[PDB]
Amino acid sequence: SLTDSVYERLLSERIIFLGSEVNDEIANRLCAQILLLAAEDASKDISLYINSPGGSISAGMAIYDTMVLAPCDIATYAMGMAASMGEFLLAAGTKGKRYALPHARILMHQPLGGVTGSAADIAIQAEQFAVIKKEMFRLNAEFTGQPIERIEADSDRDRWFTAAEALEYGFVDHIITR
Amino acid sequence: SLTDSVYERLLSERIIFLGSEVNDEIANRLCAQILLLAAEDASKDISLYINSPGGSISAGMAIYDTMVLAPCDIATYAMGMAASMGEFLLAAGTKGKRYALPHARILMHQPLGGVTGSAADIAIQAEQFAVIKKEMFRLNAEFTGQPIERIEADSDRDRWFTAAEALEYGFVDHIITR
Amino acid sequence: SLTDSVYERLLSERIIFLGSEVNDEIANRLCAQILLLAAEDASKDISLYINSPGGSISAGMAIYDTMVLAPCDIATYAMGMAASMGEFLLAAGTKGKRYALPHARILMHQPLGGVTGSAADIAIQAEQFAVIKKEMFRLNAEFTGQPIERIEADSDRDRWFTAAEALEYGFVDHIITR
Amino acid sequence: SLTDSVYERLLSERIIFLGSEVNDEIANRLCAQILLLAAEDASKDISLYINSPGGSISAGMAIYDTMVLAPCDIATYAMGMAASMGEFLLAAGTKGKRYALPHARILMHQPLGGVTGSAADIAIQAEQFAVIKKEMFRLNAEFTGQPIERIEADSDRDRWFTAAEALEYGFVDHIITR
Amino acid sequence: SLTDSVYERLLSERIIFLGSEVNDEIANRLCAQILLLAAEDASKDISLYINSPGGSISAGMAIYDTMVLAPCDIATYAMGMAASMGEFLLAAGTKGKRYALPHARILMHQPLGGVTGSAADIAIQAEQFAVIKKEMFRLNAEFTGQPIERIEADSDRDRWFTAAEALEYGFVDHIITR
Amino acid sequence: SNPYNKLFEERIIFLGVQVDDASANDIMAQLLVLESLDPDRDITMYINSPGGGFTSLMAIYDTMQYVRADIQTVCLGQAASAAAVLLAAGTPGKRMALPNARVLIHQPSLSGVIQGQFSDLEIQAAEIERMRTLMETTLARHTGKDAGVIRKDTDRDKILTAEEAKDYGIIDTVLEYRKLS
Amino acid sequence: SNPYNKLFEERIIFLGVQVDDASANDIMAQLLVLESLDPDRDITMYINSPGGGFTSLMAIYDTMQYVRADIQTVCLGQAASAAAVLLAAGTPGKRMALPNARVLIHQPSLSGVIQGQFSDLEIQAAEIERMRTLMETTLARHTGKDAGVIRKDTDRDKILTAEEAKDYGIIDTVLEYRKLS
Amino acid sequence: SNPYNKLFEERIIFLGVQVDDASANDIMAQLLVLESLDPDRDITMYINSPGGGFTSLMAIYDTMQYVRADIQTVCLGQAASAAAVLLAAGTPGKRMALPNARVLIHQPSLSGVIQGQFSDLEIQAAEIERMRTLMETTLARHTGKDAGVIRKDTDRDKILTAEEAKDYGIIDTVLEYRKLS
Amino acid sequence: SNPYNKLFEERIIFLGVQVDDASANDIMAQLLVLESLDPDRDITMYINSPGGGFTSLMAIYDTMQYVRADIQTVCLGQAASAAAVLLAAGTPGKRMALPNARVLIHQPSLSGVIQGQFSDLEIQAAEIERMRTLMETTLARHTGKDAGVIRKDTDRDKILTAEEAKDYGIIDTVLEYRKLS
Amino acid sequence: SNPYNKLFEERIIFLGVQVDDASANDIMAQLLVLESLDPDRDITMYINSPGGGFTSLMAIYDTMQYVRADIQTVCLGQAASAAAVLLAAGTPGKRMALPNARVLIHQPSLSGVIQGQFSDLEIQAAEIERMRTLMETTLARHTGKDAGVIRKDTDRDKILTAEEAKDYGIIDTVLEYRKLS
Amino acid sequence: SNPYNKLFEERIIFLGVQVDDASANDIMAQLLVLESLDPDRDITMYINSPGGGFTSLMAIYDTMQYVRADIQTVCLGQAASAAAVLLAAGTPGKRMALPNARVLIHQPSLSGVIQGQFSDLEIQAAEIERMRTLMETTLARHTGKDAGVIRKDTDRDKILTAEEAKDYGIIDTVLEYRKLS
Repeated sequence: SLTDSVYERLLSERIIFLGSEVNDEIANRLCAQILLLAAEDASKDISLYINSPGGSISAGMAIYDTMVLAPCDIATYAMGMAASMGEFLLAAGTKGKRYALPHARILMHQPLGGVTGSAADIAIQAEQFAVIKKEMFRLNAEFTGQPIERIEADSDRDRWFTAAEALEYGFVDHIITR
Repeated sequence: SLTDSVYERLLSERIIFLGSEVNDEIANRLCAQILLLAAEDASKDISLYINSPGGSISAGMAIYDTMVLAPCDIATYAMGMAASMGEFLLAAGTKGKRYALPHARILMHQPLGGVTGSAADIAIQAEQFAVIKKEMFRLNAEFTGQPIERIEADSDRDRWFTAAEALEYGFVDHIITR
Repeated sequence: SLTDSVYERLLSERIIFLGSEVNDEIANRLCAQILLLAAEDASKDISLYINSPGGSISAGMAIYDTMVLAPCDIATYAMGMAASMGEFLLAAGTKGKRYALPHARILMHQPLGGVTGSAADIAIQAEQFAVIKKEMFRLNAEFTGQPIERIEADSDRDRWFTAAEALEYGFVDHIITR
Repeated sequence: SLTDSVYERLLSERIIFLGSEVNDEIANRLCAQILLLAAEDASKDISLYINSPGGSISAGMAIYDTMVLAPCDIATYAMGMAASMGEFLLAAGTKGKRYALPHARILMHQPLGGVTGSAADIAIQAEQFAVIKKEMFRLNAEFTGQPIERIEADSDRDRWFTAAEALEYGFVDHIITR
Repeated sequence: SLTDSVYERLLSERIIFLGSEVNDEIANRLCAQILLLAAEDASKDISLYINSPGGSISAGMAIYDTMVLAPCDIATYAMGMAASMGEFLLAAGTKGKRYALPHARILMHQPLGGVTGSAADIAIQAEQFAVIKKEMFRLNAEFTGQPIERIEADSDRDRWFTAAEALEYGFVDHIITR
Repeated sequence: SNPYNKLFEERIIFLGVQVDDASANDIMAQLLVLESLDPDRDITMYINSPGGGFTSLMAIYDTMQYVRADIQTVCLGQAASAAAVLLAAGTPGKRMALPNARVLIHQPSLSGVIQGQFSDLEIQAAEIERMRTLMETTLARHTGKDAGVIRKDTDRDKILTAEEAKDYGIIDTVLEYRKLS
Repeated sequence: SNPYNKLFEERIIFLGVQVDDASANDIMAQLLVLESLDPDRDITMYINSPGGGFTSLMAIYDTMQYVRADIQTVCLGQAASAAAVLLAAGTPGKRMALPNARVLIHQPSLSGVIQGQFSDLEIQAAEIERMRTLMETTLARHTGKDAGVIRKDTDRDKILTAEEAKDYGIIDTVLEYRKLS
Repeated sequence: SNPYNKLFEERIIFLGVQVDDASANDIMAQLLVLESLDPDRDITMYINSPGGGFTSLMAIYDTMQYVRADIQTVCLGQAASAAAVLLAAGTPGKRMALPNARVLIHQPSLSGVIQGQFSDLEIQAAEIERMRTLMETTLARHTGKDAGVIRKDTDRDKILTAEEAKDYGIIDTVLEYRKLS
Repeated sequence: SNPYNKLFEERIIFLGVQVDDASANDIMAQLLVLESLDPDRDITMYINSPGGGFTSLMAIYDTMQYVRADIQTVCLGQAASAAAVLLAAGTPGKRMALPNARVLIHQPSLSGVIQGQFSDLEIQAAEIERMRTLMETTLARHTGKDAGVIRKDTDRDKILTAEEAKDYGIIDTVLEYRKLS
Repeated sequence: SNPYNKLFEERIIFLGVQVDDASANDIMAQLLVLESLDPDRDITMYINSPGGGFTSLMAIYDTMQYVRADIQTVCLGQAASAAAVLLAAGTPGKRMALPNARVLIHQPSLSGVIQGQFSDLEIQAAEIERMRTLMETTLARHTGKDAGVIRKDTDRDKILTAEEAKDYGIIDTVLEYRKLS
Repeated sequence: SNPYNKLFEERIIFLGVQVDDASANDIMAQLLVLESLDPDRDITMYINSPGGGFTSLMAIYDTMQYVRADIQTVCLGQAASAAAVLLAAGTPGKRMALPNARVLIHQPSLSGVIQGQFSDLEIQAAEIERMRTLMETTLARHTGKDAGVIRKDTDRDKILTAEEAKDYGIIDTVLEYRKLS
């Protein structure tokens, strides 16, 4: 597999890719990679490249807490989409190290949570979802330096930011050109 | 397979992941990993990372007994869900080494056992299930330092704990922040 | 896999192939390869061989921004089709290093974007598409040295260029013969 | 995979096999192998063994241009079928190095192009096909030393050549016996 | 794969197995193995073990011409079936080196050619088939030392030879016992 | 004619396992036709079913209450979830059940216009609370129990026997057996 | 008309392999129609079946006991599990079986409202004990054997011959053959 | 005859879950036939459906307005999306709904001639804006609300109760229940 | 009317390839109907079949012996396994076969109540011995051969020609051809 | 009788989504039958369809022009691609459409005898140019527009409104609505 | 009655896309029935089909020539491959086609008894040459062209227009359109 060979070679360069879904399987794979790189050498940075439509809110939070506990700066890059949890992660990189490429598109929006189980369970999953989402909005407000009211006004609409706008808004610190 | 390559590299760092299901296949894989790490070096700790909805009660007990016989401390981490058997395992780590990440969600609940076989067999499986479940509750009471009556009052309801609440309750000793 | 073995051996010669689709999966694989080669040795060129019908406009832009940020010249070759995003990439190689083989066929055209989601989402995806496409046309005008008006007149028609015509038009700097 | 192991060992002997289809996937694999062998050592010959019914005309042209740009002589062998593009390739090997085995069968014929897309697209694909085919016939006339009129008279009929006839016609320089 | 591992180890002992089908895929794999072994060391023999019902006549001829051009003696063994092309190959080994095991069964018969394509193509494939088959019979007559008339009288009937009969007939030079 | 058709001639609707929105329309068509044929004659509805979509069972409920002819309901076998509403909905004095009949009060399952809204969890959970409210309210109007009581039982999947169903207000009588020997 | 329809004209219900809840409704529809056509005439039910869902077979049982016309039952072939209850349920003096008929007393299989409750093992095991209790109780009422005896035999998959079925209380007579030569 | 056919004899069209372009043709065939049978007699259309293709529901809309006989509309259950247009389209004074009826104003889904145009995103987004314009315009003509108001509600998936539907202009009356006890 | 239905009018049952328990019920329904239509008239059963389930073919056997009308049997083509019992079962003097008919005595295959007992091997082997015993016993009663003889032939898959079948006691006559030229 | 059959009695052909060569034969059968029943009475064809195979729609076109009875055409909903030819093909003065009708002029899709010729690209592209020529020519004969004009519009997928279709020559009148309130 | 059945009453056979050996038998059954009903009245066969199996189309050909009633043939749409033989086969003076009809002379495809002979290539190629010979010979007998000429055209997939088909001898007349305005 050329695809897996390339990613192992990149993992040794301390580069992690998030290319899709942010579901429970992807979150566990990324959490494992962050923990592994930090374990191998905590004195060095990890670069996370994001090109993803997003996914489950709980999966994105698992990745986020792993990024935080890992004792190493994590740089993040929007190299296409950083949508929903893809944005959350992008914005969660450390300060001065959040980047977007010029044609990157950043979507601050909310996950849908997802409906499973019996009517009795659906009614409960919705409460846990509302709680997680409230925390997602608090954190985006802190990551971007915005009032939480703006985060809600924008996340509840399908509002896309251009890379230049994402920088002005506070999701991104720098645009990478050459 | 990048996924398996990453887990082998982590297994060498004495890190084990429980990312799904806790079914008989997963329990046998985890039991094999715990036994292997303890066999390689019993003087060192094993770190178990949990992000799982849970599964069969008998599968969770197989993992638990393996964790106990292995002659090494096992640290446990809730890095998303620790639900049902995922909680049992989390709580079963050693004392002073049970951890949760801030956005972890811990669900003390019961497995459903599962119905298979003829009506004559179903009626029997239910008795073995009731016995195993009674032991699960006794052990959770011991792990958390609660009266068994509270364990039953809470496990029979779909009661989620936030990471902060899980610590107060006794499932978790510490919350990991950075 | 002989196919993957050959590509790994070529990747070590700093040669990257784009043989199909330019979808999100292909773009992430190519982005990973460009970043890897530049990381291994930024003093050397990367040769990108293109034989592709094209694909999603956002996937092609992810590849393009990666090509630009990578601190190394990228040579591009049309070795069959360079259609739609395949042309965009071909034309985006650096100056003096864009090549076509004599029987190469270059199609400057537009992607279709793609319709997904509810009627409410389709109506929004179309605006993001129109914005990306406008940038694609601006960049093709800059890559080829044409007025943007000609890029639109030709990209909105299924107009194929022969390798000789593609050179005259400015997509290609040289035709490779032996 | 014994099959892939054998081909890698042969690739190291500078031997390439074309055993089927000549579709876009096969052409990209062969183009990659020709480029790889020429990159490893351009002072040595490459031997291409052909046993194929043929395929898409554009795929065959991609292989042909790669054979030409590669800075090394390419010997070609008909070791069963060399039909349609399989013949084009056979005939395109260098002079004095085109071979056929005694029971080889060479079919000079035309590809069908292939019909895809809407009626509006089919009507366009046909023009590109007619142009490529005209070039295929010009090149076969040059490869075999025939008037283009004979190439058309024979390629428009399902006319098979025996290995002995293929030599007389100019597709093959030598018949290999032992 | 134990199966492929065993065959690679045997290929290094210069042993090739033909265990099924003799279709175009099998013929290309065998042709590749014969060419590889002869390339590695042309001073040594290759042993071909046959246990096959046979297949396409053109596939069998590709294998045969490869066996002949390869500059090394090829020994052949009937270790079960040597039917149709399996017999052709068996009989095509060199003289003094064609072997059968005592319970081997040799079937001199003809392939069916196979019907594909439109009625217009079927009518043509049949002529090429008749030509190839005539050559198959000429070669079997030469391999066994029989009049071509007997080869036709026997190949047009489902006439099985015991290993002892196959030797008397001239397909096999020796029976291997121990 | 086959039964079912003989039953229709006798003004009997037999509500079975076919509880899809598609079949709810057939029940409503049968009620509308029987009323027009003779508005003054009772319609008997036999119920033996594993619930069904709540939305379409409420459509039947309104049709039953709209229709001028009395509708009497008989529970044979099952009257699960939502079918218990239709059972309770018959004219008072005419709700009946056989002794081994079981009436199962359950929260309604998720169905209806669940086409693919983006926020499926917030929306579907809202639909669930609305459906639960209608089931609780509708049963309270036909059983005499406060909707709050019904909720407590609904949340525990309470299953009523034919006799308990009288005490709970769904059934007015439990049908006797007629033993001839 | 084809048989089955000729049999219905003669007031004969033929209960076969179609033992799904969906078909239980057809048997009940047939019993309800035959009773209304003529309440004073016997209904003959022929039984040849590999049991079926217990819940829907109990719904048939209550309908059979509800109906005023005598129902006589004839076992042809099989009367497995739950069909043995319906066989025993016919009017006393009219339960009949052919000599190679086999009546199979088995615990009822799991069916009915098993929609997907979370605690499926505790709930379904509870449903099983309830169903076993009804089968044992129902057979005791129609066979004369104590329910405790029936349980001991049920738990061992006891299979009764047409003659043993008389001794066990399911069959009143075993039908004679009529040999004309 | 089965209901549905009895309903047709009574000049009743029952519009259900079958909302494909293929079935839209059946509704139009029914309207064309009822008008020719007697142009001066009302046609009643019962609506219980999860919307449907917009293009074919507009074809029904024009047929309904073309036909000389008054068409009255009754919402049973659902009148989602596009069916709300057909509900509003009945003759004023004759738009009716049952109390638990829900009228759902939604943007129309993508259907019709979406055969495989290359620029599917530009074209289909254009079709969507055209369809939204027709829905908003058509409802404004039949409800009295400005199309701009309708758009604001349409964009938020507003769901109307039978009473709200009167205030919104879709329903003239909400049908009463007829409780006999 | 199509044949088969014309054959039924003439009191002819045609037993073919449909030998499932589900179709055994149709054969029994046909025998029960023909007897009630006229108890004194012969029923002809034509047999052309690759055996079938033993349990359901024994159910047919008892029905055939129960019925008062003579049943005559004609073997056309095949009478494999279990169908040979039904062939032998016709009234003596009336068992007939065509010259190229073949009667195949085989052990019965495993079918019937094989629902999923845990000890399937001990139980199913027991069912097999019981079924073999019934086939051997039943043929002995109708052929005159000792059951022990039948077992020896059954165990060897003995196939009888129409003439051998007379010597073996299954057929009383082999039908002549009627050549008109 | 169901509509469609009532429509046929009234000499109405309803052309819907079934636009396969197999159904083109049904339309032709209907035209041939209506003409023989009464050659002097108009046939009304209602059109609501997403085009279809060009080859079989041309077969219908010739049948329509062959038939002596006037054929009038009404566009309900869609008249895409090839159906626009059949719409234009009705007798002048009798081509009609409803206001939300859309006539879509498109190049014909590839169908007919495309069985598997080797040179599929050269042959099918030739069939496409032939089909486009027939569509352009046929519409010019019935619309008054030069075939060259039609080609320019065809190549751009021009979609006509019911009013634009009059200006383009396909429709003679746009049908009025009949609002009674 | 539906068309097709009305067409049969009028002695019209409509040969469509169903060109399998299985349907060839239906065409032959229709020809045999129409001849017996009235041997002196013409049979009209409408042809619109993408060829079919050659073997079964030759079976139809012989039936058409066997039958005493004149058979006239009309090509609507397609008469590909083998259907062109059946078109040519009608009684001279009565072979007709519509202007956009296309008659396609092709080599017959491989079908019939191709069950799985070992030497499929030698045998099937032989069947192909035999089938080509019959098509060429049969058309020569009905068109006047030498079989050698037909072969040259057959080998090139020549497609004839309705007018060219007259020059080629398949069609006697091309049917006029009847424009009433």
